[PDB]
Amino acid sequence: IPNRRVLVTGATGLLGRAVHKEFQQNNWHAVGCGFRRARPKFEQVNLLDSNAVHHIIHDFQPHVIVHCAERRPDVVEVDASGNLAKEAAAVGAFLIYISSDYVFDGTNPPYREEDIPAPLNLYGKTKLDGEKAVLENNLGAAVLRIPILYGEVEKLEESAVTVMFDKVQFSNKSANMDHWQQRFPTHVKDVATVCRQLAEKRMLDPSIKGTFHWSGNEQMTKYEMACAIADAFNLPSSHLRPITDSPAQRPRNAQLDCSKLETLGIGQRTPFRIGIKESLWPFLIDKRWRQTVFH
Amino acid sequence: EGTFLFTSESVGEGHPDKICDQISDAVLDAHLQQDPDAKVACETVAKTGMILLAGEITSRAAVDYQKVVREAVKHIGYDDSSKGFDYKTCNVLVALEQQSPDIAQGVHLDRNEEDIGAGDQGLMFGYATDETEECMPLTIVLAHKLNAKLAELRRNGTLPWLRPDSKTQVTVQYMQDRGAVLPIRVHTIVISVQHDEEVCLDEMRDALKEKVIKAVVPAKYLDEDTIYHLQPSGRFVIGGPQGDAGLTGRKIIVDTYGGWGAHGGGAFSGKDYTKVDRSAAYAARWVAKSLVKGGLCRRVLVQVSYAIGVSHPLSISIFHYGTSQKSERELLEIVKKNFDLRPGVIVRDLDLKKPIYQRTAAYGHFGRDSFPWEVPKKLKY
Amino acid sequence: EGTFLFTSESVGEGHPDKICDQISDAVLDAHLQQDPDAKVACETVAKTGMILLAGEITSRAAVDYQKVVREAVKHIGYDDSSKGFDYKTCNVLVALEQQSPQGLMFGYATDETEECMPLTIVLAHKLNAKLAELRRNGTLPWLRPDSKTQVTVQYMQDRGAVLPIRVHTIVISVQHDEEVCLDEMRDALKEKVIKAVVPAKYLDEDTIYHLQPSGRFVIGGPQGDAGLTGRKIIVDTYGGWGAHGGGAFSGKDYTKVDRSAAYAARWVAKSLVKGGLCRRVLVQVSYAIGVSHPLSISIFHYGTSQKSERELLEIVKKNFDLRPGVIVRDLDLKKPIYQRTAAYGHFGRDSFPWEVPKKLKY
Amino acid sequence: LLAGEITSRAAVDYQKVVREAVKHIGYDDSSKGFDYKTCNVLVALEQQS
Ligand SMILES: Nc1ncnc2c1ncn2[C@@H]1O[C@H](CO)[C@@H](O)[C@H]1O
Repeated sequence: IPNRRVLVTGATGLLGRAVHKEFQQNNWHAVGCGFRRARPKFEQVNLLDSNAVHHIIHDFQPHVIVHCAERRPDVVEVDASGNLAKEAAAVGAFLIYISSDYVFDGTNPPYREEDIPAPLNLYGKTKLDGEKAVLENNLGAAVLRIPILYGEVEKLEESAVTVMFDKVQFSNKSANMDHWQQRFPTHVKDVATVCRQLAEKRMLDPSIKGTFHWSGNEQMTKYEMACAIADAFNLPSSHLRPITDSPAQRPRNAQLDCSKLETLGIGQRTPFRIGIKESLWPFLIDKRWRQTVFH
Repeated sequence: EGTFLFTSESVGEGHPDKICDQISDAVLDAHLQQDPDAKVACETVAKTGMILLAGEITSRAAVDYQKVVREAVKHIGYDDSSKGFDYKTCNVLVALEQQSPDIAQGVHLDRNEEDIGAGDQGLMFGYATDETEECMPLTIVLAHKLNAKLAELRRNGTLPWLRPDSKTQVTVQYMQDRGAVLPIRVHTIVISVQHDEEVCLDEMRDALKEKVIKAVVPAKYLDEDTIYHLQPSGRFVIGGPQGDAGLTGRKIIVDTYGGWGAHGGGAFSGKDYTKVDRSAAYAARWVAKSLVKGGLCRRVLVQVSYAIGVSHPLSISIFHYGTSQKSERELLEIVKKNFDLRPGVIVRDLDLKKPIYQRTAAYGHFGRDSFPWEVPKKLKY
Repeated sequence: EGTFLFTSESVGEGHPDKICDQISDAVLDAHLQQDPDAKVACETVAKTGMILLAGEITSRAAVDYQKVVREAVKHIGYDDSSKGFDYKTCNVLVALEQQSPQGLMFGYATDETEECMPLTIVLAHKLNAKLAELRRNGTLPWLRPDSKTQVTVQYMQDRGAVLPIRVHTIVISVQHDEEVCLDEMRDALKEKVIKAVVPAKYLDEDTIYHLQPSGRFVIGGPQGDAGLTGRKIIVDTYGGWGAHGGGAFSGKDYTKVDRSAAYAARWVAKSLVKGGLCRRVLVQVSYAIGVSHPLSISIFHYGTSQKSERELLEIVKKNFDLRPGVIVRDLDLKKPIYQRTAAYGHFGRDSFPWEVPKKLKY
Repeated sequence: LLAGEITSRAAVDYQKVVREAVKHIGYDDSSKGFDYKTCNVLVALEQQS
């Protein structure tokens, strides 16, 4: 019953399940797609299958598109990324290429919508390649950048924030926790809204593009997150070594700078207290012991 | 992965074990019209030529049993030797007595109505799942609506070669999800259904698939590999009570959750509000739906039990398959505040003296629009 | 906490719905004892003074149904008009249609009792069987055949398994004579019955007793209510625990998967738990059309196994043949036994084959 | 319905007897009130040898 249209790639994965649903609760005709776990909730479309991709962009007629396209760590060490921008630009669809802060060096906070990119790794680099590819194949596209994503997950490994929860629960095991590298948790439910409002605002201004930055205002490290997470469910916190060693590849900070994007009434920030508490209650041991097909 | 298969079945109005469930509920309805305080346990039998009633009834009402039986058999659609059976010419034996004095004195006599005791003892479950809009398992929802679609098309005439006996098994490939279950795709469908002589086998499958299946099942759950066994018997025209043996209450897993959650034994049909096999089973469903719709869990199973001549339940129990943030006691305590589950309060809350039971006789008692127990309570915690 | 309640019920031999179940398998016994390849779907309806037999049969046998019907009723103990029923007078109609020549099954087992059965129904059965025993001694000579029992256990959840902590509520109602006074009966049900049946550790002074809560139970048997075959399937199986696709067992022959595959599913699940691999398990075997072998098998071990489902499944594939034909062979399902199953439940009993664990090479 | 005592060696398909007779008489369709094919046959004979 709504009119103008959105397509969400990687809508099976964590970021995209929020992106798709966040459009589709404020009157949009929303249709996510994915390579794996698509049916029944989303359409089956491989991104590296170049025919199938245009086949659904053609048919549906999406006014706005939002590429997301994982199992987070990694957090140690493409290209149809942009081929999508080619096809998406043709049919007059504003592509929002979600990207990582890891494109940077990580030596001075912050980094601006403008600053020089200098990636230190495999990942960081090829997120840059995607921005070029996307942007030069169509200079009518936003490169909305995000930090580490937590969200309301189905399996822990879906987020580098959440994988830690097992470690946080079991006191009987002690494990260490990274404090050397600074970090920046952000709710996908919030990025879902920044993506939604940077689209409703593509009519109130008919030309927006040229990179965008968005993050959450809550600075932590793997360790500082862990202790918040204990303190949300009220658990023992002290089985957890910090470290300031480099167990040498990653940046040691990046941090984003959301000047431009805050300016137009485009933002949302759920507190990490709640954000994470609402995400990880199903993976309490006692709730896991209770989750079976039969009683 | 956490991928499991699961199958549930339904049957058509004109399957023997559901002819009885339905005749019984007709005799119930009959009595409740002239007398809402009728007590009725009417068990019914269907053999080749025969519908025999047996049971016990206390009811001021006088009822023409010959007419009620034959009118319902007609409604079901058996009217000729062409088909298995025929209300006009069938044997109807009655063996209904007055009810046992020893139950009367210690169940419903001389008592303020909210404190009438359980009709019998026993255990009843009631279950709910966020997997569908109707808070029922996809398997059993799809299964029922196939036999519903079949009968609808039989009656309105677009498929006149249809005949009332049918069976439908629906297997679905499910996935676990933080305690809840997620339907992915319909793995196998089966439909055998009694047919006319004229219509040939290959028009029937072509029909079942485009007229019936496609209408009922959202194309999201179907793909190429979805398997279809439409009329896999072939020679299914000789169908109904003929050759066979029906009984009331031999289809209790179809009558309820298609094999999900749990079931505590009790048959529903032919019984009134004082039989907690029925009343408290509608109530426990009311509970478990109200909890899920009220967002307290995605999935829950509830058990209650009663003792004969004792108004309060002996035990409420809440299993929420780990799908609520609230613990299982927290939900149980909410249920104490918001429900009085004695049989004398349930009758009010759900209007169980109105003669509406013949609707519930087929296609399931749970997960349907009008039914009182399907309207969730706004909960106050 | 992590403390919960759960209730289950059983009925005595004399209950009209169970009378029927015995007679249907009596009639089955009777046919196989001649033609061991008999095909049988024998319903039984019992109501004041009547036993009606219904439904298709195919056999080579000649069965004197009068003999069969009455010998069961005699056994169950209804022999004089005063009890409401008598095998000497009861009318025996017969409507069987003799001749002369798909879905899903569940098994369950639990570590909480010697018999791998949910404690709730174990005790419920034992009470009815204990009554019948005492009736048949003439220790309690004022007993009559029809009875009913319900047992609410207070469990604790523990690492996927369930720990029975106490008996919380017990209900017994049994048909009696018009002589014996009410106190004598409730004082007898407690000491000579319940205290004989239930481990003293599970009983204490808060355990709630409903002994003859009906007040008076003289009229009963096929008189007090109509009785029908296959109307107590949760009493016949796992008492509310586990799961149930919906197969009525009694009066069906071994060629009914509903019954045979059900028994094997139990056999398996019990073997698995008895074999030290699970504390608790549900086993879900789904037969499809055009497959000798079960198409799928799921094993829900409630996380009480040091092994995965795949690991557990593999053990099963290399220990068990669950092709319907093999199951009838492995479990000796042509003996005239079945009448013995139709009372006090099919699972948890040592005389039976499917209750004898296969020792597992893996 | 069949009723009353017999003493015999013969085993007899009462289904068959009762139906083939009801056919020979000519009750063949439920259009006529009765049909050898659809009618109930109850037996209540009390047979020994
Ligand atoms: N007075 C009674 N008290 C308790 N249970 C009874 C009574 N009469 C019959 N029953 C049992 O309950 C069922 C129907 O109420 C019967 O099958 C019988 O076993």
